Amino acid sequence: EYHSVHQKLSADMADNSNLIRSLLVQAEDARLMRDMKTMKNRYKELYDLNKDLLNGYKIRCNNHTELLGSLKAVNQAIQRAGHLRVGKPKNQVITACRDAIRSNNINMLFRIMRVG
Amino acid sequence: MEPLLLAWSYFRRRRFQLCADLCTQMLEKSPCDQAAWILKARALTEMVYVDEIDVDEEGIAEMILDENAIAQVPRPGTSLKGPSPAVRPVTQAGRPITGFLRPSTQSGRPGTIEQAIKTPRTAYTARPIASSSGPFINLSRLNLAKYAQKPKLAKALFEYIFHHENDVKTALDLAALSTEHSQYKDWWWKVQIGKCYYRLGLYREAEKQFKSALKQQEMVDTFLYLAKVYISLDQPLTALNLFKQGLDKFPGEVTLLCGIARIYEEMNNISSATEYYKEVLKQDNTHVEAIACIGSNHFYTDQPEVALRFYRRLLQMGVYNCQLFNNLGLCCFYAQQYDMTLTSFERALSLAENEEEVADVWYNLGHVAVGTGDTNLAHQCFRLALVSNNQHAEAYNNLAVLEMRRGHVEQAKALLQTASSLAPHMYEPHFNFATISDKIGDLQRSYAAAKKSEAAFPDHVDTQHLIKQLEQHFA
Repeated sequence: EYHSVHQKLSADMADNSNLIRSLLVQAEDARLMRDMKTMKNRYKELYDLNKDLLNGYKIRCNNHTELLGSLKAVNQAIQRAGHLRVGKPKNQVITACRDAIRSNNINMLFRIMRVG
Repeated sequence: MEPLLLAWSYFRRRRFQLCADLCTQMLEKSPCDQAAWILKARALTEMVYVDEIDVDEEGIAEMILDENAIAQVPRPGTSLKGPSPAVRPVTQAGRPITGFLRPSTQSGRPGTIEQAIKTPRTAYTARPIASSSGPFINLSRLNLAKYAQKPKLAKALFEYIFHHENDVKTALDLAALSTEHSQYKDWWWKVQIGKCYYRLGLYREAEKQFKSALKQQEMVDTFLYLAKVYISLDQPLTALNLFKQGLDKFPGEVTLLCGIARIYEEMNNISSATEYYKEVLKQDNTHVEAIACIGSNHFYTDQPEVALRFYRRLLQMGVYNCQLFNNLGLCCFYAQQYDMTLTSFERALSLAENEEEVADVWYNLGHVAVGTGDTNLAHQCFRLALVSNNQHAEAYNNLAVLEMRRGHVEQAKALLQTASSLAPHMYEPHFNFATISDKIGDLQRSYAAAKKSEAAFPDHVDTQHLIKQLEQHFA
């Protein structure tokens, strides 16, 4: 779910960034013909979009740091499982857990961390 | 006969109005029928469908306000960002005019937003630039989490949302739910998510999906998609290696060879684009792109008979345009076939669905006339080219040349000033204005015009002699 939320937020922020670049061009145009009502309206819309995008940045960054915490938890758990066994079983358990997580076979992951 | 059957058979035969027309009935008759539902969805989304590969507007904002190329000043010959302007007409400082306008043509790029605004709207794209590049179903009512479970509905629904409604965010939501339903094992959903990304702006996040789709199953579609992605990141030599990899997979694909040739022409080394267009010809021999390009190149490198053959080929294959017939007229006249020359220009003037096409045909008829002599007919043709398209700088320049031939110097000066104001990238109006000024005097205007000529066609000869004489007069 962290993955999905980050994907949706990045999509929305790409949309708003494209909007902002369009508004920058439009404001430069309105300013080149000294049309100040429309220029000021473009600048207002840019201000509002920047506020919304900053809120979006805050929430994305927050979810992203949580995602990094989760990834480190997973990797450190695989390492804690491997570190419990000495010798050739270590990398065996490590690669087994990596393959059991690349296939999202969580039950096999815990099976190989328990006895395997 | 039956409603669903007749509608589906209308769909097979690509009617796309009747199909929907019977499904709308069949849906009013029964509020619970998804076959006719997705059939009407297919019909609606295919009346407007256009493949995403050859839709590369980019626009003004992307051109300046978006920086994605890693290298800022890469070696000349590895970035996208022949006959001289004395033979081949030009569009910018360089970039000679091409055959086969495609809606992905950038043909140079502006430097600043002001320059891009204060120029003609269709001087950097096949279409005028843009800042950003009842209803059957309301997108805010359906729960994409439930249509994602049914792939038979989900695929047509995504095609509808993406190509009909152009709702990239909801399309991406549906495609993400669908891909997670398929456990990331179908290349089609990966390609669609990559397209959603690519037109959202995220290129690397799209290249990831296109690479992961190539790993599933090689298809020409994904190869061309990665080619677009790599060209967007200003990486020609990666796109060429990827194209040769694809040709290693598909040994004789025409779209891949044509993409290689397009990249070689954007990099402007025609000596390989002709080779790859010749490979396309060895494969297709009806390809409008390769035939038009090799024909133009054959015409401008003083071989108009081979170009006339290459364009008579397109005439033989049922192509019926205003461009094709004007081209046939130019070729017939310059290849010295005076029997089929002017009837081609007449068919052109007949087929022209614009006011700029008519102006170009009248311009070329004036060229024919001035090649025949009788400068009055060419005078009339250039004036008609002006009357059709007021912003036609070549007509201004040629009409000013004919005026100064008559004797009216002030008319020629004003017309050359207008031409050089409309198209600064051209070199002939500047050179002629400088020449006439120097003939009468006004060495300041002569310098200001000859320097712009040298800025337009920097390897000219008469411009250099003019500049030397002027700088000598200044001491």
